[PDB]
This record gives sequence, structure tokens and C-alpha cells, in this order.
Amino acid sequence: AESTLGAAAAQSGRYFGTAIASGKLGDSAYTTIASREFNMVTAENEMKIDATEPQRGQFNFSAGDRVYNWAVQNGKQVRGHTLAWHSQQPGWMQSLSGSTLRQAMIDHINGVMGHYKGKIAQWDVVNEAFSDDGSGGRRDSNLQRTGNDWIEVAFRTARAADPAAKLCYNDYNIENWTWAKTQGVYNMVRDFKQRGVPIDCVGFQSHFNSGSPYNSNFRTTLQNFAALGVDVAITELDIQGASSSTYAAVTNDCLAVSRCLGITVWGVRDTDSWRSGDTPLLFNGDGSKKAAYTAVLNALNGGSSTPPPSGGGQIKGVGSGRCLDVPNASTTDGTQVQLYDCHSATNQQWTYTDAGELRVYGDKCLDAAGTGNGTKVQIYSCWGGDNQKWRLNSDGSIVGVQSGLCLDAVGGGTANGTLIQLYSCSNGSNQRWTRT
Amino acid sequence: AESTLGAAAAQSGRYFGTAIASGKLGDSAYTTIASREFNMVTAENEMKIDATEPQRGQFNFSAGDRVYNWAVQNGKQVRGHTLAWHSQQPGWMQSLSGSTLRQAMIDHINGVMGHYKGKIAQWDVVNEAFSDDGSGGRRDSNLQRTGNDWIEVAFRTARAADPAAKLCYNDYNIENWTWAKTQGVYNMVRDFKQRGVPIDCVGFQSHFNSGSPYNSNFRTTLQNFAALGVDVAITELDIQGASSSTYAAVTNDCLAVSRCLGITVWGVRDTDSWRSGDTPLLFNGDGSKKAAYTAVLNALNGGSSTPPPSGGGQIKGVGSGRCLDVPNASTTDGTQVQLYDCHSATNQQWTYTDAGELRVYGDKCLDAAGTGNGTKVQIYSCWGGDNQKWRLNSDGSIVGVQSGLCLDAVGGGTANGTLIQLYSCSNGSNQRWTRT
Ligand SMILES: O[C@@H]1[C@@H](O)[C@H](O)OC[C@H]1O
Ligand SMILES: O[C@@H]1[C@@H](O)[C@H](O)OC[C@H]1O
Ligand SMILES: O[C@@H]1[C@@H](O)[C@H](O)OC[C@H]1O
Ligand SMILES: O[C@@H]1[C@@H](O)[C@H](O)OC[C@H]1O
Ligand SMILES: O[C@@H]1[C@@H](O)[C@H](O)OC[C@H]1O
Ligand SMILES: O[C@@H]1[C@@H](O)[C@H](O)OC[C@H]1O
Repeated sequence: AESTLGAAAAQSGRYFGTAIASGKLGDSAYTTIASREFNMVTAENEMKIDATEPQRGQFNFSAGDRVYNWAVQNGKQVRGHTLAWHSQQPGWMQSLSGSTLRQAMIDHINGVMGHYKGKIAQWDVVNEAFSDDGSGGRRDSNLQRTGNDWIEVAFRTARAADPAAKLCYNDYNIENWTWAKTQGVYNMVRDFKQRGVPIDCVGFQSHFNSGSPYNSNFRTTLQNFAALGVDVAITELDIQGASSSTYAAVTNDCLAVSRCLGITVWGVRDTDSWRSGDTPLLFNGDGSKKAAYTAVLNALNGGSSTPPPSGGGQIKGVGSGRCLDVPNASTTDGTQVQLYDCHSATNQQWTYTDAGELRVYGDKCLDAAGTGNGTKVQIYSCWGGDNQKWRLNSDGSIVGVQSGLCLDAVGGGTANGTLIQLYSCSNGSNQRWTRT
Repeated sequence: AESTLGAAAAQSGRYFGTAIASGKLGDSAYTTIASREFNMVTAENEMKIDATEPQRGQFNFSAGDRVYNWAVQNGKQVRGHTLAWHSQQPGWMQSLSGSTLRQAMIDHINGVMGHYKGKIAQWDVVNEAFSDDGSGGRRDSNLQRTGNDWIEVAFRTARAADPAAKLCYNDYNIENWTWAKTQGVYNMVRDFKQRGVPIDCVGFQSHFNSGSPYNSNFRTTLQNFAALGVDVAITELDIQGASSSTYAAVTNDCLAVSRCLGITVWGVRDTDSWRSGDTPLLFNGDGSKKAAYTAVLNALNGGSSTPPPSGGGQIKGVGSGRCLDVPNASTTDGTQVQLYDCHSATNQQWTYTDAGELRVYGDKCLDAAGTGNGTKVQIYSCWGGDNQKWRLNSDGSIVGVQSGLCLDAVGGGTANGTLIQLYSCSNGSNQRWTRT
């Protein structure tokens, strides 16, 4: 299909998944969205070391299976996460070092993979093994201290435990090619392939923020790794601010690399995010689609053959030919917008921001004074409210994030002065627009 | 004094207050801000009818006195809120009608005012007695059904009860001079003054949002009421989104009217707000000052000497004489800003938005990648994080809302290429800027 992320991704032979939290499965709003939009599931925490082996030699899959069972019942494949990692290790493992730890690591891999044998698409065998100090070397952890060959051992162990699973090395801050960490991981994967160490994929967490911003060279990074003869996957995608452009850019990078298996965003709603403060996901707390959601979907569907305007630009309604206009170039908050003959003027220059706003005059925002039909569409000081965020559908309609309603020309009017309101989307020509 | 809102307001014989919730007086973070910034207090709930007369004839002033005492002890006057109101009436009063209710209203007024006789600066004697249907008439309530003269009776009773208190009529949606409701209240007060009804002030709640946006004619409203021979007061100010320009506009509206006694914002921090989702106050939940705070303080202190930049402008470092410049006009997220000979170029044109952002290229924001000294100041997609919010202090320093740190030209460098970082504010020339 082309209406849901999963189905859209499938159109390029890829999947689109999310991270599922078992404690949220009782939330109808949560499951409704999760089941509908994704065809791949990763347990956010239920398959980690502490959750699967709370005591040494004592495995527990109750939490993991709650996620797993839900995924299969809803037709989703599953990414196992994660088998060997310095973080979230149960206390009994944090106390280990040397050979004792090495064998515990091997035992854990066997126990967890054995339970899920033949049921997992991808396994993040080893997670975050490289340093984040900026050097490019191995992270100093109890695991790394058992010997530099611990990662290799983890992978060989995993291959034997379940030959049907794709074995991935997963890490963050390895998306920017210029970063030393990225290159350190490349060198390790290269070495592995050259010596025959079992490894089928590299997972790029993709936790983008102003500290580790997404960069266009992410595509070369993916290509570079793909060339090593391994698949690549965006595993824990979230973008601080959820820029619609960045989300589409990341999506297109993956679609540009044939080895990119798919994209998993780390969570369903911003409120479910481990970093909700950065509102980095595709759905907001209300369960409504954010501006970025539409951008990702449109990208998955191939995008549009109409390059979106770069800075400023009028918004012409197909049904009237006239442009979205602010009555007499007013700058008064609460001024309802109207349809007026297009012409070079600031009160007709609208900039669609990455946050989903339709700005005018530079700091005034298309604002909805309500969520129901007939709601007055006006201009108001930009503050980021969902009643100020809009989704630009490929069918030309402009939907309000908070209301889920379309920009509608009152009474279908097409003459100058016709006011703009919100109203259930109808596909009508008085609700379709074009950028110029 | 001029480093706190209260002190800055006192310079013109005015006050800057807030609404105090007695339960929060036990929280240090709350009281630290409240006791420091305001010189006027309104009990958010402690002095309402239900809270003061749970049962007819049985008055309970415990909660009210606790707020009152805290106020006076910390150098703040008090606004009594509120004596006659259709809403939030005790269960017993709600069931009353006709003359029985009329007597109840009168008795309540005498009881509460008698208790606080001579200690209340202003009393919201009657509250929200007008309708929002557009008729400009009285809202139909049990109080109004007692007789249209109930408001007048309320005020006459109040005057006799305590001659030292200024008697105000308080309401919302009476800020926009063109609204029917506003005219309704205007005519009533005009009639009252002409007939000698004892009323000394009109309180404008000033709850501004998309539904009831702030309009510059608010000053006209205040002036008009002022011309009636009554004082005016902004009693419950909060602005959806806390627009800096709107907060500054309301402030200047009061400063422009000699009869405007002062401004009270409805809450301390956004998390204390009855409308927290609209983050409509001057302080963030973590207690940090928002861009709007600095806008209000600068306005109260008499503003700058030269009219502030009307969007789009250079930011020049005092010590260097050079401008904030994005290297090579790059638009790549993560690019660190620098100092450079000032010239006409978009990569040197910054726009300070109402949200407190410093935008460039229209949709890129001055961004801090961290909160500690040495943090890199760069450009990043605009999304609204506090790490993208800035306060333009009167001394020329620019402080990050999240970090509390100042924009700093690294090492006090003055040459082209000098990088910009965050650093503890020092009043150094490499931390002072002018927008011209
Ligand atoms: O919930 C968090 C999870 O999302 C993150 O991946 O790892 C740490 C957990 O606390
Ligand atoms: O905003 C409109 C303006 O653009 C047009 O030129 O004249 C009519 C106004 O309402
Ligand atoms: O313009 C609106 C039209 O698009 C809708 O179909 O019916 C209501 C009208 O006001
Ligand atoms: O009278 C008011 C009207 O002027 C305004 O436009 O909408 C609200 C009404 O109450
Ligand atoms: O950004 C700078 C640009 O404004 C100047 O013109 O040339 C040098 C660049 O670094
Ligand atoms: O720029 C900084 C300067 O302002 C401070 O005084 O010393 C450290 C420098 O990095």
C-alpha cells in the first residue's frame, strides 16, 4: 500500500518498524497506531541482557515474549535487541570480568538465541562496542577488557546458536563518515569479512540531534558499509525536533542503498520516547500524525515530481486559482486568512518549516482556533502549537496536525475574500493547493 | 531597582504580580521565584466563595490567610479574588435563587471583606458577569436572575464593608475594544460612574490565546475605561506560547496608561499554570527565565534607547566590531557560527522570534549543542528546544534559556573566523552584542 509506513516501505522491498514497550501494549491508542503503521518490531528493553537473564544461568523470557507474541499476531517480523552490551547489564554481570565474563557473555547469547531460534529476522548481537570519546577506538568496558576479540567471539557464538538470523553489529554516532567512530566500526566489519567472522549487517542507531546532527554523507557511510558485503539498517531512528526534511533525507538515504533493509524509529509517540523532550518521533502524544510522518510517507512512496519551494512561496488553491492571502497584509493576530488573486506580496509568501508550520512575515503562523468543522483559520504568533502544525499531503490537501482537518475554502467559495476554515477532508478542489 | 519584575514595575509606581497556590508555597523552587520577582499576590483559589464559605455562615479563612500572610511577609500587596461569581459556588449557594440567593451573596461579601478589612489593595468584587454569546449582555446565572441590579448591590455592599479597598469588576474577553462583551462592561461601568455606584477599577483577566488573541486595541480599551474615572489592572495575564512581543506589548499598554496599577501573570512557572499545555508564563518548569521574561523586564525598565530591530538584522560583537556570521553561508546543520566583518549577506541576518529564537535563512536556528562552558554555538533545524531559545539582556549579553550561559567569542578573539561558544556570563566585551 501507500497509506501506512510499513506498506509504503514494502513498496521498495523494505520494512518500517518501531520499538515496542510491553508496558504500553494495554494502551489501545498505542497498539492501534503501532499495529497499523509498522511491519517490524524491536523490543525496546524486553530482550536486553538484564531482562532475559536476571540472575546468572536463570533465563526469563516473559517480557520478551509479550512483545514477540504481539508482533507476530499482528504480522510483524522481529529484530532481537540485544545480546552483548556494556549497558543495562544485570548486576551479576556488572560484577564480572576476564574469562568469567567472557563465558557468561557466550552463555547469555546461547540461552537467548536458543529460546528465539528461527523466530528472529535480525539480532543486534553486539551493541555500542566503540568509544564515544571521539577517538575511534573500542569503548572501555568490562567486555572489552576480557580481550579485544570479544566481539568476534560473540558473533561466532551467535551464528552457531541460530544460523537463520541475520547478525548485526549495532551502534550510534557512526552515521557521519567523518567521525572517527564510524571509521573504527568500518575497519572492524571489514576485518571480520576478510577473516570469515560471521556478520551479516550493521545497524545504524541514527539518534540524530544538534550534538550529533544528521549529515548528507550518511549515504556514503551506508554505501561504504554495504560494499563490505553486509546489509545495513537504520535501527533506532529519532530526530531531535523531528525535522520533516531530515526525516525525509534519512528515508531517502536508505532507499538509495539497495542493501538498506529498512528503517525502525525508536518509538511510536513522542510521549513514548526515551527522549520525549526532543519530540523526535512521527506521532505526537495525541496519536496524531506529525509533519514528519507525512514527509517520511511521501519519501517512501517515491516523493513528488514537483520540487518543493525553497524559502517563501505562494499557496494557490486549485479550485479558485487564487492564493492564500492575509487580508490587507495585516499582522494582527486573529486575522482569518482568505483567497485572493496571487501577486508579489509578503501577505502571500508562506514558508513551510521543517517543524510543520506555515509562516508568513517571518514570525506569524497559520493558526487554527479550534479543532472542529468551521474552525477559523487565522494568523497567530508562532509558538509551535499543534494547531499551528500542518501536513502537506501528496494529493494537494493541507491537514492540521491537531485537528486532522483540511484547509477549506468557506462554502467552496473561489472569489477574492473567501475565508479559509478547517473541515473534514473531502478531496474537493477547495481543499487542494499547490506551491509556487 | 530593575533586575526583577516587581522592582522594575515599582520604578513607575506599578506592581508586577502573580497567582499563588498555597500548596506550592512549600516548594523552594517555587517560592524562590515567587518571592523574588513579584510584589503583588492573588490567591489562585484560597479566597474564592467555595473556599471561604464551605457552608453558609461558616467561614474558613485558613488557606486564604496563609497566602495573605506569605504575601505581606515577603513584601507583596494582595488582590482579593473573588467575592461574587456564578462559577465555582459552594454546593449550597448553587441551589439558591431569588432573594434568598441575593442575601447569601451580600452576606458572603460582608463576611470575607470584614475578615480582610483594610488589608486588601484590590478586590475582584464581581467576576465574569457577562456572556460570551456576542449579545454583550449578562450571562444567565442564578445571581443574574436575582435581579439585574445584583452587580450594583455587590459593589455598594463591598464599599460599606471595606472603604479602603479598591473595588474592581473582573472579567475575561473584555480586552478587545471591538468585542460586544467589552462594550457591555464598558457601558455598565460608565453607567455606574455616572450614577455614583462605588466601583474603582476594572480587572482585565487578559487570558490571551488563539481563541481570544491579544489585539493592540487593548490599550484603547484601558484608556477608555481609564477615562471613565476608574483604575485598570491586568489581573490574570498569560499568553498562549508566551510570545515575547505580545508579553512586551501588554506591558507597554499598561505603562502607557497612568491609571494602570500593574500587571499580574496567572502563575509562576508554566507547570504551575492552569493552562500549562500552552506554556503561557514567564518561567519554565525548571525555573529558568524564558525569552518573554527578559522582554517584560526590558519593557518595564523603559526599553532601549533606539527602536528594536523589526526582524532580520545583524548582531555585532562590541569587543570585535564584527558580526555573527554562519561560515560560507552554509545551511548544514552543525555548522559553528563565527565572527566576521559585517556586510550585507543572509548568513549575517538574524531574526529574533517571539519564541526567543535567533533564526537565519528563515528556518535555521542559533543552537547550543550542550549546556556547559565551551559548548559550540551552531545552526540547527528550528524546532523550539530551549537550547535554541535566547534572552537579549539590556546589557548586550545574549543568554541561552536552557544553559543560562552567554554567547561568547572564543578567547575574546576579534578577528574573522573567531568561533562562538557558550560560556559563563562575564560582562566581557566578547560577550556583548548590539543589533544594528
Ligand atoms: O527505555 C530506554 C531505551 O529506549 C533505550 O534504548 O535504552 C535505555 C532505556 O532506558
Ligand atoms: O490582502 C489583500 C491584498 O493582498 C490585496 O492586494 O488587496 C486586498 C487585500 O485584502
Ligand atoms: O467549504 C466547505 C465545503 O468544502 C464542505 O464540503 O462543506 C462545508 C463548506 O463550508
Ligand atoms: O462580539 C464578539 C465579536 O466582535 C468577535 O468578533 O467575536 C466574538 C464576539 O463575542
Ligand atoms: O561566512 C563568511 C562570509 O560571510 C564572508 O563573505 O567570507 C568569509 C566567510 O567565512
Ligand atoms: O572566550 C572565553 C573568555 O570569555 C573567558 O574569559 O575565558 C575563556 C574563553 O574561552
